[PDB]
Parts: sequence; C-alpha cells; structure tokens
Amino acid sequence: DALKEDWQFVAMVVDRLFLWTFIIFTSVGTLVIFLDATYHLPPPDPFPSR
Amino acid sequence: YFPFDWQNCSLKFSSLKYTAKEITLSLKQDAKENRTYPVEWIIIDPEGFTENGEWEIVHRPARVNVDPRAPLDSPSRQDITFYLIIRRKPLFYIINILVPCVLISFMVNLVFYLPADSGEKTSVAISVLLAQSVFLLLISKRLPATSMAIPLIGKFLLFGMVLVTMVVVICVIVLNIHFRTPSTHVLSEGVKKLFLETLPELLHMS
Amino acid sequence: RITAESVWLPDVVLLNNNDGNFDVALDISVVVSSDGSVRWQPPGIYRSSCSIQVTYFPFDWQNCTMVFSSYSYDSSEVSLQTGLGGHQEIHIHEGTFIENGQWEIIHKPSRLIQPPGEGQRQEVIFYLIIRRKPLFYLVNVIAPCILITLLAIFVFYLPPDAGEKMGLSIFALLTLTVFLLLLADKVPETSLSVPIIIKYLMFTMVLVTFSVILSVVVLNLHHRSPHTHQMPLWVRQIFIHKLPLYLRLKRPK
Amino acid sequence: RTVDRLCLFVVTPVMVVGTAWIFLQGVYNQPPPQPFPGDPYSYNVQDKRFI
Amino acid sequence: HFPFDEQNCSMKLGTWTYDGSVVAINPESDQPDLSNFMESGEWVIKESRGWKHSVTYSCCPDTPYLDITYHFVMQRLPLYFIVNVIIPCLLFSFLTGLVFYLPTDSGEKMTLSISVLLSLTVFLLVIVELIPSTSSAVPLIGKYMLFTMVFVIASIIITVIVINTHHRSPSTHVMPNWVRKVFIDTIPNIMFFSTMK
Amino acid sequence: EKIWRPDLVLYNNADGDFAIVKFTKVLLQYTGHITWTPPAIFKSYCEIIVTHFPFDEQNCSMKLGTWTYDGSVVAINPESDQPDLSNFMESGEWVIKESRGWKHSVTYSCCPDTPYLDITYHFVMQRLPLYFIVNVIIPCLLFSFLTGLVFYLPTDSGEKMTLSISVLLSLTVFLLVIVELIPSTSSAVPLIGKYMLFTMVFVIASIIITVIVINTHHRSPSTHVMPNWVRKVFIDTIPNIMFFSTM
Amino acid sequence: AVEVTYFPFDWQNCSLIFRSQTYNAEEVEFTFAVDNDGKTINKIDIDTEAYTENGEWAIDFCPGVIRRHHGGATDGPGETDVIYSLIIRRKPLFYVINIIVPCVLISGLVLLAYFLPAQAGGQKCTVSINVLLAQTVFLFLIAQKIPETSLSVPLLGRFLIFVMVVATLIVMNCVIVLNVSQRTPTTHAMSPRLRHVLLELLPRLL
Ligand SMILES: *[C@@H]1O[C@H](CO)[C@@H](O[C@@H]2O[C@H](CO)[C@@H](O[C@@H]3O[C@H](CO[C@@H]4O[C@H](CO[C@H]5O[C@H](CO)[C@@H](O)[C@H](O)[C@@H]5O)[C@@H](O)[C@H](O)[C@@H]4O)[C@@H](O)[C@H](O[C@H]4O[C@H](CO)[C@@H](O)[C@H](O)[C@@H]4O)[C@@H]3O)[C@H](O)[C@H]2NC(C)=O)[C@H](O)[C@H]1NC(C)=O
Ligand SMILES: *[C@@H]1O[C@H](CO)[C@@H](O[C@@H]2O[C@H](CO)[C@@H](O[C@@H]3O[C@H](CO[C@H]4O[C@H](CO)[C@@H](O)[C@H](O[C@H]5O[C@H](CO)[C@@H](O)[C@H](O)[C@@H]5O)[C@@H]4O)[C@@H](O)[C@H](O[C@H]4O[C@H](CO)[C@@H](O)[C@H](O)[C@@H]4O)[C@@H]3O)[C@H](O)[C@H]2NC(C)=O)[C@H](O)[C@H]1NC(C)=O
Ligand SMILES: *[C@@H]1O[C@H](CO)[C@@H](O[C@@H]2O[C@H](CO)[C@@H](O[C@@H]3O[C@H](CO[C@H]4O[C@H](CO)[C@@H](O)[C@H](O)[C@@H]4O)[C@@H](O)[C@H](O[C@H]4O[C@H](CO)[C@@H](O)[C@H](O)[C@@H]4O)[C@@H]3O)[C@H](O)[C@H]2NC(C)=O)[C@H](O)[C@H]1NC(C)=O
Ligand SMILES: *[C@@H]1O[C@H](CO)[C@@H](O[C@@H]2O[C@H](CO)[C@@H](O[C@@H]3O[C@H](CO[C@H]4O[C@H](CO)[C@@H](O)[C@H](O)[C@@H]4O)[C@@H](O)[C@H](O[C@H]4O[C@H](CO)[C@@H](O)[C@H](O)[C@@H]4O)[C@@H]3O)[C@H](O)[C@H]2NC(C)=O)[C@H](O)[C@H]1NC(C)=O
Ligand SMILES: *[C@@H]1O[C@H](CO)[C@@H](O[C@@H]2O[C@H](CO)[C@@H](O[C@@H]3O[C@H](CO[C@H]4O[C@H](CO)[C@@H](O)[C@H](O)[C@@H]4O)[C@@H](O)[C@H](O[C@H]4O[C@H](CO)[C@@H](O)[C@H](O)[C@@H]4O)[C@@H]3O)[C@H](O)[C@H]2NC(C)=O)[C@H](O)[C@H]1NC(C)=O
Ligand SMILES: CC(C)CCC[C@@H](C)[C@H]1CC[C@H]2[C@@H]3CC=C4C[C@@H](O)CC[C@]4(C)[C@H]3CC[C@]12C
Ligand SMILES: CC(C)CCC[C@@H](C)[C@H]1CC[C@H]2[C@@H]3CC=C4C[C@@H](O)CC[C@]4(C)[C@H]3CC[C@]12C
Ligand SMILES: CC(C)CCC[C@@H](C)[C@H]1CC[C@H]2[C@@H]3CC=C4C[C@@H](O)CC[C@]4(C)[C@H]3CC[C@]12C
Ligand SMILES: CC(C)CCC[C@@H](C)[C@H]1CC[C@H]2[C@@H]3CC=C4C[C@@H](O)CC[C@]4(C)[C@H]3CC[C@]12C
Ligand SMILES: CC(C)CCC[C@@H](C)[C@H]1CC[C@H]2[C@@H]3CC=C4C[C@@H](O)CC[C@]4(C)[C@H]3CC[C@]12C
Repeated sequence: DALKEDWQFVAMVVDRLFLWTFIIFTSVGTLVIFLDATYHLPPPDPFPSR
Repeated sequence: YFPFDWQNCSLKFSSLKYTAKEITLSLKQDAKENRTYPVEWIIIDPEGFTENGEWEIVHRPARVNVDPRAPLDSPSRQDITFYLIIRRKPLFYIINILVPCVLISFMVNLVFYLPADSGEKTSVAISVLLAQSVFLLLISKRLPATSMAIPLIGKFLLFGMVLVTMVVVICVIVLNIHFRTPSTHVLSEGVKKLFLETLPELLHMS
Repeated sequence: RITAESVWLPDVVLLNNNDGNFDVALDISVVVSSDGSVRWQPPGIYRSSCSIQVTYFPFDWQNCTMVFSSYSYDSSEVSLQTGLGGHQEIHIHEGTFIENGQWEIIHKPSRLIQPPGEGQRQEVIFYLIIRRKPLFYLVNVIAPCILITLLAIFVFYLPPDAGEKMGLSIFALLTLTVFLLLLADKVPETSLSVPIIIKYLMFTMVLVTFSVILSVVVLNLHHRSPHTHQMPLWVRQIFIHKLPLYLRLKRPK
Repeated sequence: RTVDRLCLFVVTPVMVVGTAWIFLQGVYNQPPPQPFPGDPYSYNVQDKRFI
Repeated sequence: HFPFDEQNCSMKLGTWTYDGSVVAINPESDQPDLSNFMESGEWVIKESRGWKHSVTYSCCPDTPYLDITYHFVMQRLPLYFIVNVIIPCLLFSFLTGLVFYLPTDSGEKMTLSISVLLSLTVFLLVIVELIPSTSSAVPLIGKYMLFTMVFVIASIIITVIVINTHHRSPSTHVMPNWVRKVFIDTIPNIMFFSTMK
Repeated sequence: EKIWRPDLVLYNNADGDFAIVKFTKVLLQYTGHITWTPPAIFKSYCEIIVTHFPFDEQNCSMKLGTWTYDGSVVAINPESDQPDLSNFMESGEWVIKESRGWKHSVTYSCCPDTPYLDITYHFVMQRLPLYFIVNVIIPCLLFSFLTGLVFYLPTDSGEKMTLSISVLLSLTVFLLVIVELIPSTSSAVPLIGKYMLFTMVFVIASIIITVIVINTHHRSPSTHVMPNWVRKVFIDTIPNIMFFSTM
Repeated sequence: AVEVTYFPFDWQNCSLIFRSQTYNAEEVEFTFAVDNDGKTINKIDIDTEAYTENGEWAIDFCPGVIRRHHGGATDGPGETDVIYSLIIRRKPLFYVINIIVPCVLISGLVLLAYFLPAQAGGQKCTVSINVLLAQTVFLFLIAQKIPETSLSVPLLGRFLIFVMVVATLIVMNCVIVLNVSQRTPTTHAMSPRLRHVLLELLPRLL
C-alpha cells in the first residue's frame, strides 16, 4: 500500500503540473489567436500605399 | 424571436419606363350602397385561398407612397406597396426541436442526484453537451447568419451550453471532493462543521 | 422617353461577371433631352467574381470590384468617365437601401482606369470594401469551442479513481468533430491560406488530443503496479520531493 | 453529497428561470394590432373608408 | 396520417380572359387519361376524375365563369419511411426498457440510456430532413418520434432515481417504514419471488 | 447575327452550350477582315484521375471545330501555340502548369475528300492541397495517433473500451465531413480514401486486440490455467528484451 | 426508373424514346442507319477513341428497336417510335470503400462484447450500444445517397437494418448476461434448474 500510495502521489503531482501547463498553453494560444482576429481592421483608406 | 417570430415582407410596385409626370398610380376603388371606397388591402378569395403550411397572414395593407423629396421625373417618386405581416406557426419547431432540446438540457440537473460512486456523472453531463451540439448543428442550417440579433432558440442553446459546462465543472469538483483520502488531503474541522452539520441541517437533508 | 432598343446604346457590360451574364436585367427606357443628351438607368442583377481573402474569416473584410467597360468599342471610339454631377462613389440612397445583415460597407469608391500603356479600353471600376459582421460565428462556433477547451482543462482536476477522465476528454473531442461538421458547410474551399477560425479549431483539437494523451500518462502512473514496477530514484526525487513544493502540494504526513 | 445537494438547489432554479424568461419573451411576441405604428387604421375590408 | 397519408390533389383549368358567354369549355371524358402514365415509385393513384363548374357572381349576372377541375386521390407508398424511419425508432423504444433489467452494480445503466438518447438525437437529423416541415398538424412519424424521445428521457430520470435508491446506506439515510412495507413486504408477494427477500 | 460566321462547337461539351450563344459585335475592317471575340462558359467533359487526390494533376482538354464544315470548305488555324493566359484570374484551388493548343486533321475511309479539322487546347493543372491537408488529413492523423494510446492505458482504469470506441465514434462522425468534402467517384480509390480506410482498419484492429488484452488480464485463476507456452513466451523470455521487473 | 433492390450493386435499363412530335406513322416512318459495310446500326453508336466512361456507370448494352402500334381500326392512324435501351452497370467501388466495408467492420465489433468480462469494469454495454450509435451515424450518411422510392428496399438499407437488429439483440443478450453474472445471494436465490442446465448438461452436450 505504501508503494502504491507513492505511485499515486506521483500521478497527482504530474496531474497538477499538466493542469497548470494546460492553463498556460491554452490561455496564451487563445489570446494570440483572438488578438490576431480582433486587431484585423478594415483599411482606413480605399487605396492604401503599398 | 425565432421560432415565435413574425415577419414584415413587402411587394413594392412602380414603373421604370414611366415616372409620376407621365402616369399616376392609385389604388383600386370598389363600391357599396352607391358609396365608393378604396381597396387598401391585398385581396384574398375566402373560399379558394389555401393557407401556407408555416405562415399565417395577420395584416395585409396596401398603400400609395409618394416621396416628397424626389423630383417628379424620377422613377422613385411614386410606388404602391402591398405589405404582408405574417406570423410563423411554430408547431413544427416546437415538436421536433424545442421540446427535445429543453428536456435534454433539463436532464443535466439529474447528475446532482446521481451518487459519485455510480461512476457515470460526468458522462451524463458531457453527453448532454454533445446532444446540444447536435441541436446547434441542426439549427445552423435553418437561419441566415445575420448579426442583427441572436435568435431566441440560439439564446436558449447558448444559455444551456454554458449551464451544462458549469455543471460539468461542478461534477468534476464534487468527484474530486468525494475521492479525497487521509493519505492525500487533510479534512479540517471547519470544513466538517460547515458541510456535515450546518448545511445539511439547513437543506433538510436526510 | 424612348425604348432603349430604339436608340444607339454604348455596349457597357460587367466584364468580371461570374455566371456568364454580361448585360442588364431590363432594358427599360432612355430619357432623351432636346440637346441630344441621353440618360439611361437600367436595372441589373449582377454576379461578379470576388477573390475571397480567407485568412481572417469570419473576422474578415473583402474588396469586391465591379469592372464596367464597353465590350466592343475601343478608347478611340467610346471614352469613359466616372459619372458625377465630383462624387467618385457608388450612390446609396439612405432611406431605400436594403442593408445586408452580414456585411457592412466601409468604402465604396469608383475609379477610371486608363488603358494599360488601337484595341485599348478604359474601365470604370466600382469597389466595395465590406466587413463581415461575425456574431453568428461567435455564438455558434467560438463560444462552444471555448467551453470545450475549459472542460479539457478541468479534466486534470478529475481524480484518477473516478474512472471518468477518458470519457470526458474523448467526448470533448467528439463534440469538436461535430463542430467541424458544422463549419464544413460555411468555410471557403480555396487553398491559398487557412481561415483563422480553422486555425483555432485545429488548435483546440490538438489541445484536446494532448489532454487525452496526458490523461493516459497520468492514469498509467496512478494504476502502476507496485510490485511489477520499481520507482526509479530520480522519479522519487523530482516528483515527490522537489516539484510538490513548487506546485504547492503538501503531502499529508 | 452536501455540495451536490446545494448545487441541485442553486443550479436547477437558475436553469428553470432562465429558460422561462427566454421563452416567455417569444411566447408573448405578437405582431402589433395595427399594420403601421402611429396609424390607427386597420386596413381591413370591414373598416371601409368611404370617400 | 403521414407516412400512410392519402392526398386529394386538384388541377383547376380555365380560360383566363374569356367567360362562359364567349368561350365554353367541356370535358372530353369523365376521367383523366392515364393510359400512358409512367409508374410512380412513391404514390398510387386510386381515383381520378374531372368535374366542370360554372360560377355566377351577383355583380355579373350574365357572364358565367367556367372551369374544369381534375382531381387525383393518391396513396403514399410507405415502405421507405417504414424501413428508414419507423424501424430504428422501434429499436430505440425497445432498447429503452432494457436498462431496467441491467444491475445497478454494473455501472452501465446511464451509459445505455444516454447512448440510446444520443442515437435518437443523431436520428433527429434523418427525421427532420425526411419529415415535412409544416405546422398544419403533427405527423404520425412526429408523434411517434416525440413519444420515443419523451420515454427515453423518462427512463433516464427514473434510472437516476433507482441508482440513487440502490446506493443508499445507513450512514446517509434511514429506511422509512412505508418503504419497507410497500417494497420489501407487499409487492414482492405478487411477483416472481425467485429473488430472496 | 447579320453575317456569316464559323460554327465553332466544343465537341466534348458535357452539359453546357455546344456553340457560342453570346452574339457580341464583330469588328470589321475596310479590307474585309473580321475579328469576333465572343465570350463563353465552356463545360468540357474530361477524364479525371483521382489516384493521387489531394495531390493530383489533371490534363484536361477542349476540342473545338466547325460542326457542319469540313476542311475542304472551311479551314481553322490556331492563332498561337498556347492559350492566351494574359487576362487569367488566379485560382484558389488550381495552378496551370502547362497549356497548349494542337491542330489535328482526320480523314475517314468513307470520306477520302473531306478532311475534318479540329483544334484541341489542353491544360495541365495541379491541385493546391492545403485545404484538404488541413481539413481532412490532420484530424485523421490525430485519430490514428490516439488509436495507439489505448495500449498505454491500464486495464484497471476501466476506460480502455471507452477510449477506443469513442475514437471510433469520432472517426465515424468525421466520415460525414469527409463524404461532404471529398468527391464521390468509383473510377479509383483516392489517396485520402486509402488513408481513411487505413485509419478505420487501424482503429478496428486496435479494438479487437484491446478486447483480447482485457480478456487476458481478467482471466480467472480458478477457471483458467496458464499454458506453458504463454508462461515461457511472456513471463520468461520476452521481458529480457524489455526493461521491467518480472513476476 | 431506378430499380433499387440491389443498390449499390445494381444495373439499370434507361430508355431513350424518339418520335416525331407532329407526324403519324403514315406521314413519317423511321429506319436505322447502315454502316459502310451495309450492316444496320440498330444500336447507340459510340466512338471508342473519343469515349470516356462515366466515373460510376459502365454501358454494357445499347440496342435499338423501331416500334409501330395503334394501327387498329378503332385507334385510327398508326404511330411509331424508336426506343434505345441503355443497359448500364454501376461501378460500386465508392460504396464498398467508404460505406459498406466500415459498416461491416463496425457491425462485426458487437461480437467482441461476448469476450469482455461480465463485471463492473468490462464495458460490455459500452461496446454494444456505441456500435448502435455508429450505425445510426451510418444511417444518416446512407439517407443522403439512397433512392427515395418504395417499390422495394435497397440492399444497402436492408443490410443496415439487419445489422441494427443484430446489434439490438446483442445488446439485449449482454444485458441478460450481466444480470445473470451479477446476482448475489443477498438478493437472489440459487436457481438449481438453470445451474444444472448451464454448468452440468451444456458442457457435456457441447
Ligand atoms: C429494358 O427495357 C426494354 C423496354 O421496357 C425491354 O424491352 C421490352 O421488353 C418487353 C418484355 O419485358 C417486351 O414486351 C413483350 O414483347 C413480346 C414481343 O412479342 C410481340 O408481341 C406483339 C403483341 O403486340 C404488342 O404491341 C402492342 C402495341 O399496341 C402492345 O399493346 C402489346 O402489349 C405488345 O407489346 C406482336 O404483335 C408481335 O408480333 C410479337 O409477337 C410479347 O410477346 C410480350 O407479350 C407477353 O408478355 C405480356 C406481359 O404483359 C403478356 O401480356 C403477353 O400475353 C405475352 O405473354 C411482351 O409484350 C417489349 O416489346 C420490349 N420492348 C422493346 C424491345 O422495344 C427490355 O427487355 C429491357 N431489358 C432488360 C430488362 O434486360
Ligand atoms: C494532355 O493531353 C493532350 C491531348 O488531349 C496532349 O496533347 C498532345 O500533345 C502532343 C505533344 O506533346 C501532340 O503530339 C504532337 O502533335 C503535333 C501535331 O499532330 C497533328 O498534325 C500532324 C501534322 O502536322 C499529324 O501528322 C498528326 O497526326 C498524327 O496522328 C494521327 C492520329 O492521331 C495519325 O493518324 C497521323 O498519321 C499522325 O501520326 C496530327 O494531326 C505534331 O506535329 C507533333 O510532332 C512533333 O513532336 C512529336 C513528339 O512525339 C515527334 O514525334 C514529331 O516528329 C514532331 O517533332 C506531335 O506529334 C499530340 O497530338 C497532342 N494531342 C492532342 C492535342 O490531341 C498533351 O500532351 C497532354 N499533356 C500532358 C503533359 O500529358
Ligand atoms: C482593392 O482592389 C483594388 C484593385 O482591384 C486596389 O486598387 C489598387 O491599389 C493600388 C494601391 O493603392 C494601386 O497601385 C498604385 O497605383 C498608382 C497609379 O498607377 C497608375 O498610374 C501609373 C502612372 O501612370 C501607371 O504606371 C499604372 O499602370 C497605373 O495606371 C501608382 O502610382 C502607385 O505606385 C506608387 O506606390 C507603389 C507601391 O508599391 C510604388 O512602387 C510606386 O513607385 C508608387 O510610389 C501604385 O502602384 C492600384 O493601381 C490599384 N488598382 C486599381 C485602381 O485598379 C485597392 O487598393 C484595394 N483596396 C484595398 C483597401 O485593399
Ligand atoms: C412594416 O414595414 C413597413 C415599411 O416597409 C412599415 O411602414 C412604415 O411605417 C412607419 C410608421 O407608420 C412610417 O413612418 C411614418 O411615415 C409618416 C409619413 O412620412 C412621409 O411624409 C412625411 C411628411 O408628412 C415626410 O417627411 C416623410 O419623408 C415621408 O414622405 C410620418 O408622418 C411618420 O411620422 C411619425 O413618426 C415619427 C417617428 O420618428 C415621428 O417623429 C412623427 O412625429 C410621427 O409620429 C412616420 O415617420 C413609414 O413611412 C412606413 N414605411 C413605408 C410606408 O414604406 C410598417 O409600419 C411595418 N409594420 C410593422 C412593423 O408592424
Ligand atoms: C377531391 O376534391 C374534388 C374537388 O377538387 C372532389 O370533387 C367533387 O366531386 C363531387 C362529386 O363526387 C362534385 O359534386 C358534383 O357532382 C354531381 C354529380 O351528380 C351526382 O351527385 C348528385 C348529388 O348527390 C346526384 O343527384 C346525382 O344523381 C349524381 O349522383 C354534379 O351534378 C355536380 O354538378 C353541379 O355543380 C356544378 C358546379 O356549379 C354545376 O356546373 C352543375 O351544373 C351542377 O349544378 C357536381 O359536379 C364536386 O363538385 C367536386 N368538386 C370539385 C371542385 O371538383 C372530390 O370528390 C374529392 N375526392 C375525394 C375527397 O374523395
Ligand atoms: C479557455 C480560456 C481560458 C481561453 C481564453 C482565455 C482568454 C485568453 C480570453 C477569454 C476572453 C477573451 C477576450 C474576449 C474579448 C475580447 C475583446 C476584443 O476586442 C479583444 C480581445 C478580448 C479582450 C479577448 C482576449 C482573450 C480573452 C481574455
Ligand atoms: C417541459 C415542457 C413544457 C416542454 C418544453 C416546452 C418548451 C419548448 C416551450 C417553449 C415555448 C412554448 C410554447 C409557447 C406558446 C404556446 C402557447 C400555445 O400556443 C400552446 C403552447 C405553446 C405553443 C408553447 C408550448 C411549449 C413551448 C414550445
Ligand atoms: C494550431 C496548431 C497547434 C495545429 C493546427 C496547425 C495549423 C494552424 C497550420 C497547419 C498548416 C498551416 C498553414 C501552412 C501554410 C500557410 C501558407 C502561408 O500563408 C503561411 C500560413 C499558412 C496558411 C499556415 C497557417 C497555419 C496552418 C493552417
Ligand atoms: C419552464 C420550461 C418548461 C420552459 C418552457 C415553458 C413553457 C412550456 C411555458 C412558460 C409559460 C407558458 C405560457 C403561459 C401562459 C399561457 C396562456 C394560456 O393561453 C396557455 C398558453 C400560454 C401562452 C403558455 C404556453 C407555455 C409556456 C410558454
Ligand atoms: C428485421 C430484420 C429481420 C430484417 C431487416 C431487413 C428488412 C428491411 C427486410 C426483410 C424482409 C424485407 C421484405 C421482403 C420482401 C418484400 C416484398 C417486395 O415486393 C417489396 C420489399 C419487401 C416488402 C421487403 C422489404 C424489406 C424487408 C422488410
């Protein structure tokens, strides 16, 4: 039981690490894509200089 | 308000080859008791008309519209418009979409009565979410993608999806609480006082 | 007022039509003045070719042009000028305009293009820069994707002993597949770039797939047989002594 | 179990009230009594406007 | 009665601008000619007939208005809807009751009931594309569909109640006396009794 | 419409117009020279090879000729060796690698004195596959990757069949997407089709072998007795080629 | 008219009937053209070099026949026409690769449920009912393709309904096996007759 509990605690710690990693990756990717979408605006001028 | 919506369609008639300078448009005049009156409505034969299977005609006015600002030699000066105010008959949508969708959404509250030991709480909640997604797939083919408003069924489906997602999160939290053990968590006396004595007494729990 | 077929007409057509129809919907009548001035205002239902910039769909704006020119006469025979009396724009009557429920008109200029460099021809191009109004896609696609993503996050708080991690993660993936079926009816089909909504959907699918994989790894660690498997010492050190302090996980006793 | 019961008594009324609100907006949606707002005329064959 | 519906479809024909006083129309035969009729894979024409009608409005005493109406009575061939719609609904309806023979300790009652409901929801796509989208009345297909949906949902609700009852223990509940009497004493007497009290 | 014209017809017209229907004006010079540049929408029948779809190349053709005039009374000659692509709008799905027009003359045995002429313009085109790569191939790749994860999922989790069957369900739902997106023909099996069938068989095999593994894991010691071949193969021999502790 | 009975492994008989719209058989009559050798071309002609076969349909036969009828005394003037009969065969590869083979494999998966354990974690019902759900998805897919007549049932639909019935029976069987396996003496009494049948008699008879 003690060895089993050690394995279970390792699994819990890895789960919490992956929880935080998923929160960070999700938030960063979502924010990047959403800001890319939001700041895509129509041209101020019909004929922009290129 | 879809599927409880009413629409305001119109049929605008004018002449592009002639203007108000050359032809004057007017409404037809009928008679009764040697008194003339204008026909200010769409004529519907009461005996021959077969009603549309989804739309009921509530009002059907007719009007002569003259734009005072346009010049008399413009084609846009005069027109006659026949309007149809039509109410949708929502029986089809009710029976085939709304009652099943509402019942499936409301079933998600049953997860709070399922024990954590059944091992099927989150499956029920996420399956309700999947069924709502299928219903959203169904509705997406039936209305235009306009931005003037969210349709009423769309509002309900979004509200139900948000509530079901909240219920899934709650089920996750409840299961996490249920499966705690001394080897992994510490149960404080305050938590025991709150959740095992005070709240069950307030909630009239068995 | 004379029937248009009775007088000479300039053979002005929409050059960039998409359906093969070049001409106006109804010929109607010309208005001829005593000085020989002829005004003609025929109606037209036109289907023009517009190359769709798909990169930012549905938060996109398009640049759809209507190119008008004489099909036969050259610049030495018929000269074109933008109509005005000098407003070089598409006219929209404010009261009587049928506003589109998915598109807002940002700009609407007109320009006379002189021939490149007889057989040479001028053109009059009417440009419509239009921005899509994306509320439909926000309600029907983006918000459900965010909710599914939140559930994918919350899989990692579900205890292993509940036996429900796989069900939650994989049914989230199935729901995303349903939404892929939803988008297949709507998205453009060209291959010059990928719409940002498709990028977000594939990002969410990859996230849910990685949630599935990492959940399998966690369950493999949790159910690991104590006798058949011996903890290596580096696993003990890192995951039982070092990392828990950093993750604020206090093992009782 | 206690948390589950509290969530039953909080979430379910919210669901019922929100659904009732959303659908009561539509159930009591009807076209106006007159075709044109501001115009008292009904434009019906019964109410002829003799000249 | 869709899919077993019977439809009476008419074709009213007449001279649009000529009244009976200037042009008279008469039928060639009492019935439409169906000698060169191609067989239909969806409908059977039971009866067909042509009737001439003359109408005289009060405002127009002397100009009768004539028409010939050809009516057709048609019965739908229901095999397609029986095979593709009704039989799956019947199978789902049958599968609905089987949850109540599943043991609670299997941990699969909700799996079965919810999967039956998910199948029925996916089947909604088939039904709505095949069913007519009209609100004049509820078709028999629609009534049977809603019946099956409602009773799958009822099965899910009652199954949740059954599982909740099954998992009760003295550490959470105390058994009421009326429950003992009703379920442990009276009802099993009039049942199989192979189950031990 | 007032003048004699050549009656050019698209011989391999599929379901469009055979001849010119838009009768635009002719430019006539004083020397008698006529130029007539009518527009048309050509719907041409062409053999489509789907073997390498989505990375397929299609060599399509447009055969043009005077329907009722033979080479002895009306001769057609190409203006140029290649189709004029100077005013070609860019395609978001195809790239024209090559294009060329060839004149052909054919004499039939029954008609030794009336050669029949035609001009065939062919275009060799490559599909742009990014749309099908993103929308079709990537989800299938993710499902194929998820298929193998079940063999890292322990039996005691009680979730092996959940994962495998749900991957199968996701792929089945995705098959609706594939049938909507890819074309449906039976001339040959597309590459997407081969990959889709491979993924499906991969998942089914995973399910079958997973059932075998679960049955092996749950084999009761009372009813079942371990064969010596299983003990020698699995407990005694194989783990030496691996790194895990024996029983 | 599409004969659906063996769809997608079907062959069809599509007629092309040509006749004068104006003239009767006494005014205009028809004969078939002859080739160079003088052989009557009583069939549809196809230029082999220029012919591209349809992606789904192979033309196996194409005879032609000149029919004359309605020459009776009551009928009056004779009538004639020319009927060509394209006998065309479907190439079923698309349906085999995309629908039939996956459906067959997924429907074969329910047999695996008999090999999973009859315990709480066996997921016997998971395998069976989800195969039924997948078959429902295939029903949605097939409804988009099949002909919509009712003279007969197509082979594809017949097979799908058959495997759905088999999966339903297997679900019922799995429920029964689970019910028998999980009986405990605190709920059920040991039925000796069924035990004799299953443990003593059946292995000997087998
Ligand atoms: C693909 O599709 C084509 C078109 O459908 C098929 O070809 C047709 O097949 C039919 C059989 O299935 C053929 O019908 C039989 O023809 C037999 C020929 O014998 C002649 O009969 C003449 C009698 O009068 C004919 O003409 C009058 C016209 O008013 C008509 O009313 C009659 O019904 C009849 O057609 C006679 O004058 C002549 O000298 C020949 O003797 C004929 O014997 C058959 O009659 C038998 O079957 C009928 C069944 O109803 C029965 O009542 C009779 O008593 C008798 O037993 C049929 O009439 C038809 O002619 C074909 N059409 C063609 C070739 O143009 C083709 O087979 C299909 N291919 C497949 C499935 O592979
Ligand atoms: C896509 O598909 C198209 C077809 O749809 C392909 O187009 C083919 O391209 C090739 C070139 O790559 C063409 O071959 C060339 O044809 C010309 C013209 O031939 C014509 O005129 C000749 C007189 O000038 C005449 O003799 C030809 O008739 C021959 O063929 C008929 C039967 O068809 C036969 O009865 C005659 O007796 C002749 O044998 C014909 O009317 C020709 O001048 C070219 O010759 C040069 O190149 C060849 C190369 O092999 C060389 O051998 C010669 O000595 C000479 O140097 C050459 O034969 C072909 O005709 C085109 N087919 C068409 C358009 O129908 C296209 O290539 C495909 N693309 C790809 C990339 O796959
Ligand atoms: C929607 O789509 C339309 C076209 O469909 C776009 O219109 C184009 O816009 C660009 C940029 O505004 C234009 O390009 C500019 O054209 C000027 C005029 O060119 C004419 O005159 C010269 C001189 O006689 C001729 O040589 C030429 O052939 C034309 O007849 C040039 O003066 C500009 O050059 C300047 O900028 C470039 C930038 O790269 C420099 O290199 C130059 O040195 C110089 O400084 C420039 O080329 C283009 O002509 C327009 N096409 C039209 C009108 O048909 C819209 O911009 C687009 N709208 C949006 C918002 O996307
Ligand atoms: C279904 O849709 C139709 C349109 O397709 C609607 O019909 C419109 O109804 C409204 C309300 O009745 C009409 O608006 C009204 O027009 C009157 C006449 O305007 C003309 O005349 C004046 C001078 O007398 C000119 O200045 C003007 O340009 C027009 O030529 C106005 O007198 C009305 O004014 C009233 O409302 C305004 C609101 O701002 C007040 O300030 C005023 O004091 C006054 O109370 C009003 O503007 C509109 O013209 C109709 N459109 C038509 C006929 O095409 C139906 O109502 C709608 N049905 C529904 C929704 O049920
Ligand atoms: C589907 O829908 C169509 C309508 O679209 C129905 O058709 C109706 O059929 C009935 C007959 O079944 C029509 O009624 C009339 O039939 C009379 C025939 O005479 C018989 O019946 C009378 C009365 O019982 C007996 O006395 C007599 O001996 C016969 O047994 C005609 O005499 C009627 O003609 C009268 O009215 C016309 C119209 O003005 C006049 O021109 C004649 O001079 C005469 O006064 C009449 O035709 C009925 O009119 C049909 N309706 C239409 C619109 O065609 C089908 O029955 C229905 N199918 C179903 C549901 O089964
Ligand atoms: C699953 C969750 C955690 C992923 C997304 C979380 C974060 C990154 C999301 C949630 C809501 C989002 C915001 C919603 C709306 C707007 C307004 C817009 O004008 C600019 C972007 C902005 C401000 C978004 C930025 C990103 C955002 C803050
Ligand atoms: C839980 C039960 C009530 C099923 C859920 C019913 C839901 C979908 C509600 C929302 C709006 C409702 C409709 C709104 C208006 C009316 C009034 C009257 O015309 C008959 C009932 C009818 C047509 C209602 C039927 C039920 C209905 C469709
Ligand atoms: C989100 C991640 C983790 C998974 C999904 C990958 C997606 C976003 C990838 C796969 C292929 C990629 C495209 C490949 C090529 C091009 C062409 C060029 O214009 C650059 C961007 C663009 C259009 C890429 C955009 C991003 C893209 C669509
Ligand atoms: C609360 C859940 C079930 C959502 C659905 C609620 C539906 C079924 C309820 C809410 C309020 C109800 C309406 C309240 C009052 C009336 C007036 C009376 O003439 C009966 C119909 C009608 C118009 C009801 C129809 C059904 C209705 C719209
Ligand atoms: C439920 C299981 C046993 C069978 C599943 C396949 C079903 C759809 C099959 C089995 C027997 C079949 C029927 C057998 C014979 C006929 C007569 C024929 O003139 C029309 C089709 C019809 C009426 C068939 C329809 C389809 C059918 C009902």
